[PDB]
Amino acid sequence: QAEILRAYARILEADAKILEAHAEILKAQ
Amino acid sequence: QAEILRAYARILEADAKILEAHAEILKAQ
Amino acid sequence: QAEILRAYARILEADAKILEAHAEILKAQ
Amino acid sequence: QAEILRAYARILEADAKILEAHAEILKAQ
Amino acid sequence: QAEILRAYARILEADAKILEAHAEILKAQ
Amino acid sequence: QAEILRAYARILEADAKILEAHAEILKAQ
Amino acid sequence: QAEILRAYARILEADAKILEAHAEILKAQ
Amino acid sequence: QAEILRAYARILEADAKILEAHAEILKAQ
Amino acid sequence: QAEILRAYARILEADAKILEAHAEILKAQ
Amino acid sequence: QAEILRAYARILEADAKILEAHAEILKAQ
Amino acid sequence: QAEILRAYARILEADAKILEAHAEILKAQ
Amino acid sequence: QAEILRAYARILEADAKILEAHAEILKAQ
Amino acid sequence: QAEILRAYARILEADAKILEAHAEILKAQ
Amino acid sequence: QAEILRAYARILEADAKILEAHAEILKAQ
Amino acid sequence: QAEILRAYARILEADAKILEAHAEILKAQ
Amino acid sequence: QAEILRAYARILEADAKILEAHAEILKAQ
Amino acid sequence: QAEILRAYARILEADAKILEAHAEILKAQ
Amino acid sequence: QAEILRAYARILEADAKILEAHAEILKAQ
Amino acid sequence: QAEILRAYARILEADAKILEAHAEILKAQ
Amino acid sequence: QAEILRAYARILEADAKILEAHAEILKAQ
Amino acid sequence: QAEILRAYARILEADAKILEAHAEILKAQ
Amino acid sequence: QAEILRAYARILEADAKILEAHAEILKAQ
Amino acid sequence: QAEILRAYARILEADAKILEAHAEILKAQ
Amino acid sequence: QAEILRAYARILEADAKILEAHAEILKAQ
Amino acid sequence: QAEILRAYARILEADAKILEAHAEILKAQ
Amino acid sequence: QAEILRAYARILEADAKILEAHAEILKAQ
Amino acid sequence: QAEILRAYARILEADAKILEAHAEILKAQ
Amino acid sequence: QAEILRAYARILEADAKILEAHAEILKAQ
Amino acid sequence: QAEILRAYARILEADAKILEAHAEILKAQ
Amino acid sequence: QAEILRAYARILEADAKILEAHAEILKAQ
Amino acid sequence: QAEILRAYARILEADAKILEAHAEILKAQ
Amino acid sequence: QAEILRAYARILEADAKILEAHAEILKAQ
Amino acid sequence: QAEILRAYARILEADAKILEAHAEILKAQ
Amino acid sequence: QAEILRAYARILEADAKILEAHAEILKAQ
Amino acid sequence: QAEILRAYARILEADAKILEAHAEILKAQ
Amino acid sequence: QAEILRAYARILEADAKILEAHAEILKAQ
Amino acid sequence: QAEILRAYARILEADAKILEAHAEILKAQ
Amino acid sequence: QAEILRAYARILEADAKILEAHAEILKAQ
Amino acid sequence: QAEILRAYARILEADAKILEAHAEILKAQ
Amino acid sequence: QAEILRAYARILEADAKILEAHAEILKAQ
Repeated sequence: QAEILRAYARILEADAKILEAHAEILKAQ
Repeated sequence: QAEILRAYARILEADAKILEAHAEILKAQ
Repeated sequence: QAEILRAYARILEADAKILEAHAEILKAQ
Repeated sequence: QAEILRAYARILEADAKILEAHAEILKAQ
Repeated sequence: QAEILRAYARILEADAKILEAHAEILKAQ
Repeated sequence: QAEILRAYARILEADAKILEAHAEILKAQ
Repeated sequence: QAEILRAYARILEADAKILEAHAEILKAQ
Repeated sequence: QAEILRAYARILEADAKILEAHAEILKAQ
Repeated sequence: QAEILRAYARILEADAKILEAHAEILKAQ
Repeated sequence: QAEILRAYARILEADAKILEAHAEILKAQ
Repeated sequence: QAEILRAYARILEADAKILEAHAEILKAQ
Repeated sequence: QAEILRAYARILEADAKILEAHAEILKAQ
Repeated sequence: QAEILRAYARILEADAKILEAHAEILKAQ
Repeated sequence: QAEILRAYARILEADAKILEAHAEILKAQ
Repeated sequence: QAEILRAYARILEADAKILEAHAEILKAQ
Repeated sequence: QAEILRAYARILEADAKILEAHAEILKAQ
Repeated sequence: QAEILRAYARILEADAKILEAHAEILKAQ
Repeated sequence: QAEILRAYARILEADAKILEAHAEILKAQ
Repeated sequence: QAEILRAYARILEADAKILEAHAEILKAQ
Repeated sequence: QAEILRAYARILEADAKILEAHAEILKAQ
Repeated sequence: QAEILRAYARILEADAKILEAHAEILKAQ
Repeated sequence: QAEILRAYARILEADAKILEAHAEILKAQ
Repeated sequence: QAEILRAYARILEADAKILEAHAEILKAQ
Repeated sequence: QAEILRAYARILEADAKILEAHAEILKAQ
Repeated sequence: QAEILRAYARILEADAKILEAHAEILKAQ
Repeated sequence: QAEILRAYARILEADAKILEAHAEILKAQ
Repeated sequence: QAEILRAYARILEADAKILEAHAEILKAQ
Repeated sequence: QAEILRAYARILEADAKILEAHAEILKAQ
Repeated sequence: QAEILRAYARILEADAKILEAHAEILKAQ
Repeated sequence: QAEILRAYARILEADAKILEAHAEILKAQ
Repeated sequence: QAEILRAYARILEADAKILEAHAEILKAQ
Repeated sequence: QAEILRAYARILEADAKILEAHAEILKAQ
Repeated sequence: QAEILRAYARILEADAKILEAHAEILKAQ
Repeated sequence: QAEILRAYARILEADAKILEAHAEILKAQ
Repeated sequence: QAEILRAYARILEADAKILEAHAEILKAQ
Repeated sequence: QAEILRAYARILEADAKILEAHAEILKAQ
Repeated sequence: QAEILRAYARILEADAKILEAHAEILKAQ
Repeated sequence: QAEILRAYARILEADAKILEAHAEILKAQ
Repeated sequence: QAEILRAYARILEADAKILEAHAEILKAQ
Repeated sequence: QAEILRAYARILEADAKILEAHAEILKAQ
């Protein structure tokens, strides 16, 4: 496992912080 | 499990946070 | 279970959050 | 149960939120 | 592993810290 | 490794400290 | 190595202290 | 080396102590 | 060297002691 | 050297004491 | 008489906050 | 008499908020 | 009688804070 | 009776802090 | 009776501090 | 009765300090 | 019973100091 | 019983001093 | 039993002084 | 068993003095 | 001329803020 | 002439804000 | 004349802050 | 003249902070 | 005159600090 | 005058420090 | 007068340090 | 009267040093 | 009276030195 | 009277040195 | 493309926001 | 490009923000 | 560029920030 | 540049910070 | 430069810092 | 300079530190 | 200078230190 | 100077030390 | 001086040492 | 001085030593 399926959320949460910052590099570009 | 089926929500919640950010890179593109 | 049958709502609530965002990527596409 | 019959409302409420967004993806199709 | 898949969360965490800083150089450039 | 894959985080953390300082030189330039 | 890849952090940490001081000379310049 | 690559940190640390002092001479100049 | 490359630190440490004292003659000047 | 480059540190070590005391005679001047 | 009957308004105001909260539990039940 | 009659209006104003909430609880009855 | 009946308002205010929190638990349940 | 019934408000205030914390655990569960 | 019932608030206050901390462990789990 | 039930708060306070530290060990894990 | 249950707090206080240090060793690992 | 359990705190206090020092060897490693 | 378990604290106190020095030998290494 | 274990502390106390002196001659090396 | 008549606007703007508040005191009176 | 006529508009706009509030005081008269 | 009549605006602004607060004391009275 | 009428603004601003706090003493009363 | 009326602004300033604290004693009473 | 009325400000500030501390004793009571 | 009323400030400041410490004894009690 | 009331400040200052230490004995008790 | 009440300060100062040291025997106990 | 109470200050001054050293023989025990 | 035809919709969407604002400036012409 | 034609949307979007601001100046003029 | 045409968006964005600020000055003028 | 045209954005950014500050002076004027 | 045009930003930044500070003096005036 | 124009920023920076301090002297005035 | 214009910054820096000290005397006055 | 203008900084530096100490005689007054 | 104007700094430095001690004589008074 | 003005510093230096000694005998008085 129940944590094993729960652990991918912490993986996939970090995939947002790539992308929501990836707009910011275009924002003041 | 009742948590095992509940834990997929925490998976699927962050799946949205990809996509709403995935528009934001195309927003100020 | 009464919660077991209730728990699928928290699944299915987030199931919309893909799709209402999955148009927003198509919105400013 | 009286809540067991009441619990399906929370299921079927979110069943709409799929579909009313599922036309919004066809809006900017 | 359960930590092995959990360890990449610490890997990808700082990958955002590159990019949000990598806009800040473009900010006052 | 589990530490070997963990060790690159300490590497990649310091890559940010270049860049967030690399804006500060351009900040009061 | 595991230390060999770990040792570059101590190298790269000091690369910040060049640069964050390299703004301070331009600060009261 | 493992010390050979480690020893440059002690070299590069003192390079900061030039520059953070190099602001101080310009500070009360 | 491993000492030969290490020995320049003892040179470069005292190079700071010129400069941090070089502000002090300008301090109470 | 190895002492030859090390001996210059002892030369430059005293060069601070020329200067760090040079302020002191300017201090109560 | 002025504030004494005024005080029951603050009493009766909180009675409204029970009942909608006593209804809000019935909504997502 | 000006405020004494006016104070009951603040009393009866809260009496509405009971009853509509008392019927709002019948909506999700 | 001024504060004595005013005191139950502070009592009854926190009674609402139970129930909406007693509702929020069933929301993400 | 002024403070005696006032004290239960401080008792009942923390009961709300249980339940939303008893809710927040089920959120990221 | 004044402090005797006041003390349970100090008991029950820290009981909230368990549960949000009992939630934060599941967040980065 | 006054201090005897007061002391458990000091016991239960440190019980929270376990768990957030038990949480922080998973963060950099 | 006053100090006897008080002393366990001093025991349990140090148990927090283990774990954050047992976490800090994971941070720069 | 009072000091006999008090002494384990002094035992466990020094156990924290190992681990942060066991982390400090990792930092400049 | 009092001093006998107290004596290990004086043992374990000196165990910290190894390791922080065992780090300090790595710092100027 | 009183000083028999305390004597090792006097042994291990000087063991730290070796290592910092093993560090100090590495400092001005 | 141009600003002098604009100055009375900033006067007369705040002249309403009495009156719209001067009903609010009569509102919950 | 262009702004001078427009300046009275900013006057006469705020002349309404007296009066529409000046009936609101008659609302709870 | 420009600032002299402008100063009454700063006077009359705070005249409102009496009255909107003067209702708030009557609000929870 | 100009500062003298501005001085009462600093006076009359403080008259608000009496009164807006004067409700707060009735708020948790 | 100008400071003499400004002096009461410092006087009445702390008069609020009585009352907002004089509610905080009533807050957790 | 101007200091004499300023003197009560230093008096009346300390009256607050009684009361805001006078709540803290009742806070963790 | 001017010091005589100033002297009670030094009196009344110390009345706080009784009370803010008087909570701290009840804090870890 | 100037020093005679000033002398109690030196009296009352040390009254705090009892109590802030009086917590410290109960702190590690 | 000036020294006679001042003498108790030298009494009461050392009254603290009992108690702050009285924790120290409980500290490393 | 003036010295007679100062004499007890010298008495109680040494009473700390009994106790503050009493921990020291317990410290390295 | 299908996006190439979709992209001009984002172009022409902004073309509306020019003109209504370009006529909004004619409202306060 | 497809982004090249998308880029002018970000150009033309800011053109709207001029004109309403070029109108908002005309409003309070 | 594609960034070159994107670069004027950052130029033209700040051009709007002039004008609304160039309007806000005329508001409180 | 592309940075040359980007550089004027940093120039024109601070021009907005003049004018609202050039407005805020007229607000409390 | 490109720095020459960047340098005026550092000039014009502090020009904003005058005016808001030139406003704050008029606030508490 | 390029430093010559940078030098006035250090001049104009301290000009702001006058005025807020020139403001703070009116606050407690 | 270039130092000549830099030297006035050291002059004008101390001018700020007068005025806040010229305020702190007015604070506890 | 260039030193002649630098010398007045050392003059004016000590002028600050009067005034903050001039406040300290008022604080414990 | 150039020393003549520098010499008054040594005069004015000791002027501060009067006053802070002239405060310290008030503290334990 | 040039010594004539410098000699008063040696006069005024010992003048501080009177006053702190005038304070120190007041401390243990």
